[PDB]
Amino acid sequence: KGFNMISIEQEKELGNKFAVEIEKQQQPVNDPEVQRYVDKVGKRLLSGARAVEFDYVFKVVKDDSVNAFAIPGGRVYVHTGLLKAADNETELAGVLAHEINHAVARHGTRQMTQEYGYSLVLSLVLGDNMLAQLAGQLFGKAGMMSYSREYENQADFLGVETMYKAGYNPNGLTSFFQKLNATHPLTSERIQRVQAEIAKLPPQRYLTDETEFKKIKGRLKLE
Ligand SMILES: [Zn+2]
Repeated sequence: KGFNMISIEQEKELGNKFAVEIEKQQQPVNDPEVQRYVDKVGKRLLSGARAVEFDYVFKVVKDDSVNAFAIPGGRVYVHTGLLKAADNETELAGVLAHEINHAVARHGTRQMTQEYGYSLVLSLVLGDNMLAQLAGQLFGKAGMMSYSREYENQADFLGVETMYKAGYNPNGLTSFFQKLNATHPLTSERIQRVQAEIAKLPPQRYLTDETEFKKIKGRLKLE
C-alpha cells in the first residue's frame, strides 16, 4: 500500500512532459478573454487551497464533452463543454475546486505510482514513448485516469473547504451534478459526505458577480 513518491520537483518535470503530449490531440482555445477568465477563477480557488506547490496553469480546450482534469504538476485542463454546461460561476468553480485538489493532494502521481510502480514513474520523469502511451490512456478522450474512493473523498473534502475559503457556495459541485441530471463517480457516499461537510459551515449568503461568466459563456456558445 505504501510506496516511494517522486519529489515535487520531479513531478513538475513529469507534468511538463505529459502536457506537451496531451496537447497534441487537443484543439486549444486561443481566446485571451476566455483564458483570462479561467485563470482568474483558478487563481481565486488556489488562494483557498492548503498548498500551492506548482506554478498552476489552466488550459481551456475546445471540446464539447463536459470535463476538466488535472494532470501531474499542477496543470488543469478545462473543456469548453464544461463552461457551456455550467449555469453559473459557482458550478464552474465547484468542478475546478475538486480538480485543483486532486493536484494539491498529488493524486495523479500517487495513483500512477500505486499502479505502475516507482521505477516506471521515475522513468517517465527522466524520459527513458512510454510517456506517450500513458498520456493517451490516462488523459485522452476515452482515457480514464480513475481515482480510488479514498482520493475522491479527499478531493471532495478539500474542495468544500477550498470553495468556502474562496467565498463560493460549496454546494456548487453537487448543484452542477443535479443540473447535469436534469470518471469521478458521484456515489451515494460522496453526496452524503459532501452534504455533511457543507452542513458544518456557518450559514451565510454567498455573493456572486456573474457579469464575466455570462460574457464568457456567451462567447463560447458562438463557437
Ligand atoms: Zn475526482
